[PDB]
Amino acid sequence: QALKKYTIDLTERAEQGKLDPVIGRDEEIRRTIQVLQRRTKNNPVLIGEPGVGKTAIVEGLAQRIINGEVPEGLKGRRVLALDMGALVAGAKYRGEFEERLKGVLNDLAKQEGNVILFIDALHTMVGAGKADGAMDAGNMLKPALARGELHCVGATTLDEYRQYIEKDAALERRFQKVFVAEPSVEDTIAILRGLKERYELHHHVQITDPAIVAAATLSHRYIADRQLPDKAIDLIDEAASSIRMQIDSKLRNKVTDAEIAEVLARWTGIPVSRMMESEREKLLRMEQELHHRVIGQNEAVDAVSNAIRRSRAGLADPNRPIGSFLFLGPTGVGKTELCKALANFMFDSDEAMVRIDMSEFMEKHSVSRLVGAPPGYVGYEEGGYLTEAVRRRPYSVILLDAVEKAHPDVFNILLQVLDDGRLTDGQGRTVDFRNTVVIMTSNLGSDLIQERFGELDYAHMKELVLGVVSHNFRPEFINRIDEVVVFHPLGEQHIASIAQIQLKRLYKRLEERGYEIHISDEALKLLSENGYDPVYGARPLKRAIQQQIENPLAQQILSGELVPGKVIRLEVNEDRIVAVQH
Amino acid sequence: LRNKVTDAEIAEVLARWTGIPVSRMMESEREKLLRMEQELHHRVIGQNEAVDAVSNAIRRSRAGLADPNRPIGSFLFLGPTGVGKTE
Ligand SMILES: Nc1ncnc2c1ncn2[C@@H]1O[C@H](COP(=O)(O)OP(=O)(O)OP(O)(O)=S)[C@@H](O)[C@H]1O
Ligand SMILES: Nc1ncnc2c1ncn2[C@@H]1O[C@H](COP(=O)(O)OP(=O)(O)OP(O)(O)=S)[C@@H](O)[C@H]1O
Ligand SMILES: Nc1ncnc2c1ncn2[C@@H]1O[C@H](COP(=O)(O)OP(=O)(O)O)[C@@H](O)[C@H]1O
Repeated sequence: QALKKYTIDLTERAEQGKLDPVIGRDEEIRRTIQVLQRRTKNNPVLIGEPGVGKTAIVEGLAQRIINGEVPEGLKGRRVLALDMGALVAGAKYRGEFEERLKGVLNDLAKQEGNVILFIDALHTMVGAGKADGAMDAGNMLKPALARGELHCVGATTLDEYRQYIEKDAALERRFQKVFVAEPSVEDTIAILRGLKERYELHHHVQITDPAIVAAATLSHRYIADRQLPDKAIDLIDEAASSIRMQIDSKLRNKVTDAEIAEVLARWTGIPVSRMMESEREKLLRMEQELHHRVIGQNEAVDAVSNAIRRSRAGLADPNRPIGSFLFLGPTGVGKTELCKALANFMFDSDEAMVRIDMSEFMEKHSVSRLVGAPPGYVGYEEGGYLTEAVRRRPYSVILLDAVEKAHPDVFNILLQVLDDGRLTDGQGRTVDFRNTVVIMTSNLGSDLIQERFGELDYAHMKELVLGVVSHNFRPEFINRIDEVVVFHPLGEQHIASIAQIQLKRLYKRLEERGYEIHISDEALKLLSENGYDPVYGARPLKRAIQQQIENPLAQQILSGELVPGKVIRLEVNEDRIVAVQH
Repeated sequence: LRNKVTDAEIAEVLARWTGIPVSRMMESEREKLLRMEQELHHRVIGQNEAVDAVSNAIRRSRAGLADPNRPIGSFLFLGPTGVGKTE
């Protein structure tokens, strides 16, 4: 009949057992039954945020009907998953949709109060038969709803509920709101323990139950895209397919929690991966790798090494971010170099990061540049720069440079940030900063540091510059810092080592060009004499390397003088540096 | 345990309807509620003033003596930086 054409019996499928076991949801199914045994407006609607198991509530109710675990008034009923695409499709003629829907309604009256109706996507039922001068499904179902003589069950997302049903109050009051919350962690672990049998029967592999509880735990903590139980189910399924292809292509036979971590790190790259000996010996050689690019300035290397080790070691403060820092020193001591060193350690690249230089924000209102603009105003549909740049890749490094340049009340934003890792952009959603490192640099007591780094300890220098910082900032803000570090002007040996590093990357780029070039150490001594001052550090070394290398060497390369394969000693002139061809 | 419909039944349905706790006090909830001053001091130690104050506020809610035109808690916490206001 017409019920055969447009409806699908879920209860016959659960009678075949071809539906999923549904475990839990007891108050939700009980209130759904309480609404379904009424006199007027029998119709519960499963308002719940997208992917918390709303279809599975009705499927589990169908299974409880088949098992006979319902009250006596529901024993022997039929749940029919109504189809909207079956009804819209065949009707470009006038009245043909209304013909079908009225025939369905007369069949449902004919079934004598035995058919439970399930309508997935109730928001699809709203704009259903919207042809020019045509009733939708609302204008035809709406009689039989509030006489109680239809046993509809809605299932809709809450954002679809606002736009598509709360806009139409008449059909909005015909139903009964059933909030279906995202489950907490422990109950989701229980549900996943229920569903282990299905995936074991599907992929013929086994699952570690610690991997299950780790998938639920890490999914609730780190992934902010989807919602429970959906994200954890997808973790388990994708791990199962990965193990199946590891076996079948070319080891193991189960699904460990390390496989869960590999799935999560493949999905984003938050380094939940366990400390393998390459990674763990890398992490124990933290300061050694930081002094592969940054000579000197030991104490901040120590502090950030400590913070990243406490992050990776499973001792993360789960609400504050990784490290809430503050760098302080005179101009040109490689503060940005240390930040690029962290980026290169973490991501194998300097500019795989976000640097936002706060000298651009010397006015107040650029707060709205990084957090966005409210509803109504100009740049609403774009988001703040900082929030979006986190919202793509949350495991990153957020760098603020020249923090003395901006207005003091930009730093209520970072009060939020360093309190909880939370930030709310102009559209009004939270952005998790629990995988970020915040570094702020200034040159506050640079006169005081250049004056008194000699003949003083590190500690009371930090004390005195902290007093200067309290003269600068707010007591709220500097409480949020994990650790304030102090930089110092470098000796000439540090600048000679930096010149060695610049010669290393120069010879790297000239082997890329294809030239075997060496240097006299006297030329290194002359370059150390040239770009040196205690007041400015190595940016004079930058310009000295720039001029006295990049001008004559590249001038003689383009002069046809430098032949590849020749030994090229960068020896000295009387006042300059000369290359040879030997 | 019942055969009729009472007003506490309506309170149970209305609490399952919106969220607001209008159901009459089961003894686990009420005995948890009396210790509210004690129960806050397992995460906020010290600052007895607003702990007792807010416990008084939520007791004014659940007992039923709230102002039915004004919200329950209308507080202004004031304290130095890091003494557990947010906590
Ligand atoms: N209590 C539960 N017991 C067993 N499986 C569950 C339970 N809750 C959710 N699931 C599973 O979670 C997965 C997704 O739930 P679904 O109901 O299919 O998604 P959904 O509720 O339709 O969400 P939308 O609205 O389609 S985005 C399915 O594989 C369900 O089997
Ligand atoms: N009485 C307390 N009991 C327990 N933890 C406390 C207490 N007072 C402060 N804390 C700690 O305070 C930290 C956060 O305090 P907050 O309330 O955020 O600071 P605050 O009270 O908001 O002050 P400001 O000006 O906003 S920084 C948490 O990490 C708690 O551990
Ligand atoms: N320890 C160091 N290691 C490597 N390069 C350095 C170091 N100190 C200074 N430099 C050079 O000096 C410059 C200092 O950069 P930056 O940290 O931006 O200076 P500032 O201290 O003003 O922030 C860098 O561009 C870099 O080339």
